[PDB]
Amino acid sequence: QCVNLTTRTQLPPAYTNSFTRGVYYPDKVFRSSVLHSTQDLFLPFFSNVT
Amino acid sequence: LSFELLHAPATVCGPKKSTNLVKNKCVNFNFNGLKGTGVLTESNKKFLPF
Ligand SMILES: *[C@@H]1O[C@H](CO)[C@@H](O)[C@H](O)[C@H]1NC(C)=O
Repeated sequence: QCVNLTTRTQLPPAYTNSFTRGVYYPDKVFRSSVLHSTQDLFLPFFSNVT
Repeated sequence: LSFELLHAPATVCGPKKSTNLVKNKCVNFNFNGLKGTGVLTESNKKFLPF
């Protein structure tokens, strides 16, 4: 059971920046005071986000 | 059977023996499937819960 919606207003999606967002831990291992390189899926910096 | 080996804390173990904590002795051990030989002392670093 669902109710249809007919009051939606037409508006194209906007775009903003992603300066320093979209980073997480590549693995569950913990490292300290080191610089490590890991190849994994990530959000690129300075890109559109909807 | 699919094993998630050494990617997370492990709670599925078969054998176990009674042992007690010892300090300042470079002796062998097995921590969560990882083997080493070193002394056991304290430290001032802080550990995050995860
Ligand atoms: C986002 O896309 C628009 C075109 O769709 C473009 O003009 C704009 O430069 C893009 N912004 C970034 C940060 O890439």
